[PDB]
Amino acid sequence: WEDADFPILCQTCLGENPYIRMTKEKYGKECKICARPFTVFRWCPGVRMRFKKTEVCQTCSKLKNVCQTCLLDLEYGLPIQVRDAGLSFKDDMPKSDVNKEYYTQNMEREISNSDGTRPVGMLGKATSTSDMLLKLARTTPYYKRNRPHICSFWVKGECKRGEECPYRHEKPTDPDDPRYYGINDPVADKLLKRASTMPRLDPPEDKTITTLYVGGLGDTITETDLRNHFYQFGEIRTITVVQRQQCAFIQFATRQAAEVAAEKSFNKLIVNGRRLNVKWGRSQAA
Amino acid sequence: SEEKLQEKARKWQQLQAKRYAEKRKVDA
Amino acid sequence: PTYETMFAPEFGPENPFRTQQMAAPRNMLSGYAEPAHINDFMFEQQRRTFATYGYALDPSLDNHQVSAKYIGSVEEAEKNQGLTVFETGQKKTEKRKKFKENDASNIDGFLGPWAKYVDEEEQKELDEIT
RNA sequence: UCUGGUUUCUCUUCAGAUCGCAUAAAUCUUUCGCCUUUUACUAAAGAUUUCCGUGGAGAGGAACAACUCU
RNA sequence: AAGGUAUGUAUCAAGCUUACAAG
Ligand SMILES: [Mg+2]
Ligand SMILES: [Zn+2]
Ligand SMILES: [Zn+2]
Ligand SMILES: [Zn+2]
Repeated sequence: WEDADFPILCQTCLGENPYIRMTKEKYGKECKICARPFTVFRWCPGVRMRFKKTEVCQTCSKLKNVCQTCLLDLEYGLPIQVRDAGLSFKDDMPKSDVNKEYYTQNMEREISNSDGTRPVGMLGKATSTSDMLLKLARTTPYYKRNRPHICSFWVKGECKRGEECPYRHEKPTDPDDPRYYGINDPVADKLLKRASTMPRLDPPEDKTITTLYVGGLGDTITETDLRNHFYQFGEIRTITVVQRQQCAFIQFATRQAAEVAAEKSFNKLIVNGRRLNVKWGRSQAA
Repeated sequence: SEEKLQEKARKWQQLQAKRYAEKRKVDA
Repeated sequence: PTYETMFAPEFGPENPFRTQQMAAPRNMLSGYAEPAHINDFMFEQQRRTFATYGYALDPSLDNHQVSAKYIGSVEEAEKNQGLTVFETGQKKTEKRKKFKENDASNIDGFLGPWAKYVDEEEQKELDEIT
């Protein structure tokens, strides 16, 4: 039902060689979601690595901007529901065999024949990004994805192959933590990992820290930039732009709005292209 | 500069002895 | 065709509304994929050079407009000073001597190229996992 | 004195010839014959194919190719 | 050879199917 010319393939699946040789079939396996006969491709990423063929069709990759074999985001290198919750919209797709399943895949293929360049509905909200997902977009990826999976007969100690057992050995997997949207087991741990970062301790008082030592102004931040980034928060009581240290001092009347500034700027408020400098002010008449 | 002045000749007349060697212009 | 037409830059603030990946050029949803006609042999040679020794020359057309470096892990290239796999090397080091029986006379003693080499607590955890 | 090549393997189109010194099966269109209906069928004609094979041609080697036709 | 000993449901394994994507 489907031909192709070249696969989607995020960068960690290609392997560390710029010179890889790759083979193709014409109607290979089926897609592991929609049973559609794509063209399976196979290659060797690296010299200690399994072959990692091709898992879903080009259509089921163009739907969710997903790579071709490891099923991660093509823009980030992240799972699917991390992206869809991080963009707060799911781009629904049915679950059963026909019930709207191959119907909607067929029709979304029929209205994807023109472009072949971008995902079908994610294009509008893949622009308003880079705030909540960019903190976890692991560049320089780990190639343990590509290592060959663990053999039996070392698990049973029987492996007569000796050294030339191509798969692996002495990696016993653990039966406590190992589809396409939800629910996936390590993703819950990763969203707990992002919800539970390492901040500064919240000091024992009643919201007196409306001042904060934010600095690293340099030549990027100006006065109206930071006070219009705080005017959407609310009202000041005293601003200054102290340029001996390249810093700015803002407060709020009844702290709460500047409270989310403390949530926005734990080395995190990224405007004008800079990791801003943040440590804690006085609020102590000092 | 010192031995590269003939080591490049080693690599070149090494590589070119396989660039076009085996009658590229085994089948049956 | 003229150089000035295609080399003329684009006026604008570059449109930073997009992400890095969607602003980047493509034809295929993942990078601009285009045909090529490289020599088979030098492709295979520099491929095997990287596959063995972890360095190769880089393939490009318009990255910096000048590109003549090595890639992968850099320092081992100049440790061997840019030799290849099809070269009788400067030294014959860390070789590994096989024992040979190439008479085809003794029976169960002839190992030609099939010669196996001269070199020839976890199970509690494995039984508790299973 | 100089000129200097049969085998065997793969591709490359052309076949007009008893391409085959013999001879399969199918589809279609009609008439038969058995028939209850349908495939299995019958046995003649017409026109089409498939299949088992062949002929002359370009190229690449390798096989004593250096014995020697010339 | 079909044309007759109906078919249509509800629980219970081998046959066949991939030996894959994976913190
Ligand atoms: Mg009837
Ligand atoms: Zn699919
Ligand atoms: Zn992938
Ligand atoms: Zn093993």
